[PDB]
Amino acid sequence: DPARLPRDTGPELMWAPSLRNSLRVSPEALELAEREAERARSERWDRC
Amino acid sequence: PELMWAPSLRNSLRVSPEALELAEREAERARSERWDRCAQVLKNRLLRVELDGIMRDHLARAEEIRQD
Amino acid sequence: MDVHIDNQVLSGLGTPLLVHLFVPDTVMAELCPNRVPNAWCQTLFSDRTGLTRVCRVFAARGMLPGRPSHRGTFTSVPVYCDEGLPELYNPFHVAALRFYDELVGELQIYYLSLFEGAKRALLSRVPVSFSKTRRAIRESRALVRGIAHIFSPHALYVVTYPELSAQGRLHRMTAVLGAPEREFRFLISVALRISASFREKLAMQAWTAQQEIPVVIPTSYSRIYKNSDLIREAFFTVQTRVSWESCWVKATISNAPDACLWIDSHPLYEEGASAWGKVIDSRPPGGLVGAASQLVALGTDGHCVHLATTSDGQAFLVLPGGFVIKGQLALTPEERGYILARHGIR
Amino acid sequence: MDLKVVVSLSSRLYTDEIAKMQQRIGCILPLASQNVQGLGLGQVYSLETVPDYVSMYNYLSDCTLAVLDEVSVDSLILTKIVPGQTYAIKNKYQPFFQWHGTGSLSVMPPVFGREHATVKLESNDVDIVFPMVLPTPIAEEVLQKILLFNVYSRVVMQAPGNADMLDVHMHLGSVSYLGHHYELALPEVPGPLGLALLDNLSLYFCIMVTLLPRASMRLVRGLIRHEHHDLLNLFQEMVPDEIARIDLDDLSVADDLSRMRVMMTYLQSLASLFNLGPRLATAAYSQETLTATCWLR
Amino acid sequence: GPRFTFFQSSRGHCQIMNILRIYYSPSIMHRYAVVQPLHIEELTFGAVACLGTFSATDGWRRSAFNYRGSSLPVVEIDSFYSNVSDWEVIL
Repeated sequence: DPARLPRDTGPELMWAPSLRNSLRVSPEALELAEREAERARSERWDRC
Repeated sequence: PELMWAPSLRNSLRVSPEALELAEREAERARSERWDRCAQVLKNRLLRVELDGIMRDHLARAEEIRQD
Repeated sequence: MDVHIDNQVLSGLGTPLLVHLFVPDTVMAELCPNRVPNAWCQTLFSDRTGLTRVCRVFAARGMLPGRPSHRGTFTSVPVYCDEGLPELYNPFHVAALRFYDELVGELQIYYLSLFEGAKRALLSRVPVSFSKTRRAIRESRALVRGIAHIFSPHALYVVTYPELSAQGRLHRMTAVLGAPEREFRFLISVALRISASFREKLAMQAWTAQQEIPVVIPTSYSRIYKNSDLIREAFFTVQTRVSWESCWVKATISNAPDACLWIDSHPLYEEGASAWGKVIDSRPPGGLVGAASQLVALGTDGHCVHLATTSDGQAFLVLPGGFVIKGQLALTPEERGYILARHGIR
Repeated sequence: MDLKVVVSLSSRLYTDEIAKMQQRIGCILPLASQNVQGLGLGQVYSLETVPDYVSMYNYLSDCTLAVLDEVSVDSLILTKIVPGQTYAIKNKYQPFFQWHGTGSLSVMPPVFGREHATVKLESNDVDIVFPMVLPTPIAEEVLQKILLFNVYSRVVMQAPGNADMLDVHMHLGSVSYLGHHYELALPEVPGPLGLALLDNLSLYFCIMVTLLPRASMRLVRGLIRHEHHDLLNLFQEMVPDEIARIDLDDLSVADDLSRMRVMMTYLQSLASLFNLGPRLATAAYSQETLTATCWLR
Repeated sequence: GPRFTFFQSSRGHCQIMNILRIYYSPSIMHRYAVVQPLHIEELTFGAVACLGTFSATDGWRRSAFNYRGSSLPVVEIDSFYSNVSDWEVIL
């Protein structure tokens, strides 16, 4: 059972939301890296 | 706005019972391919350095030609 | 030309024969950057795997070759392997060096790449150092030759010159596979048993995140990561191409030195050879709050999958998103002893 | 002749530290020639540098020592050390050492920890740590222990399978005394000047290993093959291979004399190396009030 | 482990409960995340009590407190007027 919230900053007790407790994810760059690495894997499929 | 899931230790991953069995088989089929490529290029370098041995031994045998 | 006469008189205890080398400065740049090292010899076998005794090798950097074709450091490779008569050679045979100043970086070298190049090249008193007397008179260009290095496709320069009966019996030596094979398949065996431990731990549990490390995560995490998107956990096993830089064996050697952690980091899907085997501290007065800060900074790395190993026999996997999957470490102590002998002393 | 050398401070010494400088009265401090900085050992042993105990040894041996007897605010009186005068020194240092031995005295860097010899001075931009005063046998034993530790901790760090780091820190470890064992402060890197000292020591070692009197070899072989002495316990009934292989020759007397000649001269040179740091000869250390008349040797 | 904090304020008790809830807003979900409230009595997040009033102008001059070894920083509420109340639960 989770909860939903906008923002906070700079804690000391650990299980409190913050700006440093956010994973820093860029979706478009990860999709781009994922797609180009799928094509590198698909070339690696047909090598030996 | 944009909503973020709160940090608690009852937060669940999106449950994955079936996506790991095919996973390591694809991993093994990929890594045997990579290891075979590495061993192939390794044996390419090995035959390259092994052939210069017989070239040096041919030029060592050619000494007997040089007085004949 | 100092380290060769250094190690030649030194390793007479554990080595009958001593081979001298150069190492270029381009060939070990991918080994350790920024010139951080400045060694230890342990030549394992091809099919006679077992364990062997260790020999120390001395070296120097920053001192230039007489060849201006390349400008690099000094090393040397001891050879002590062949039983009784040394006339036989073991073909397809690795010889490991641990070049270091404080044990970072390894050096794998062949007996073919060494010896094929070697053949290709060719009122009392104080007693004098006998073997230095013949190196000053040589001073010639044909003593050094270029050898296509097999592990890294580059040139490795050897030095040898007609010294004496030890190096004289070397150039006549010949003899009639699996030395790079065993360590990699051994890594894949322990990786498969650890991934099987993760499989059975996710099976006996509800296939659910306990989220040991606290992170805030957005509501679109089931969108920007797709459903059951464990393709990185899928191809984790191919990506671990290194092991003794990897943290997995680093915890086993750390048993000889309680609340310690080592972390491997692999990217989210092929961003590059990220890192292997970093340190999480608890000893100094930075403390457990600093360990917690480094740990949550580890967990908020949204594009890197981390694998955590403990000293006491436990393995952990860190999903990016703070999710943790527990696991065991329990391996047969034969492989444990083989690993700690592969690095150093039991 | 004058001994009274007054040193002014530059700012108001705060009243929290005048109490502990009243507590540290009659201790020893190293001089600079006045000024405020360097009158002490903080300038060469700070927190930033790993304590090598050799560059600060260079500074305390190279500079004339000084007794601190009176502290006031904005002025404190010092007294130099000049040979020929029998100074009164009180043993006021928290690692206690009774001078029941009444031997020659020795000064050493604060190897027993930073806290025991330091004093904070928030008046000016100067902090003072104190040199350690301790008898001759403990001083030379701790000296050879800190040199052996900084030469062997590095080679234990050179080991790849360094399974035992804590072996030397508990076997070497503390200091040898009948009253107690007193744990010291240990650096990890030896520093440049420490390796310079081990360099000159190894130079003397490799020069002296070229001449060994061969009759003594026969004596230790015979005593091993006699009863095992209590002094012979370090061998535990074993002949080393090296002494077995350097006795392939016979017993002579002609080379023995010149061997012993160069051995006397090089052992006196080694003694001149190890009689380093200023030394005090003691007459009649009074026990009941912890004061000692001592003059510079 | 439970904590005893103290509070200086120039507000009413109605204001003190709301601003203390907003002040303890990280700690409540900290306790919620670490320990799930399995029973029905863990939900009480402590309480408050008026210890009394004092002068709002000359309040809380800092001072030092020495034992024989050390010195902690310490506030000094000067010329205090003591008046205890009961406990009102924070939630």
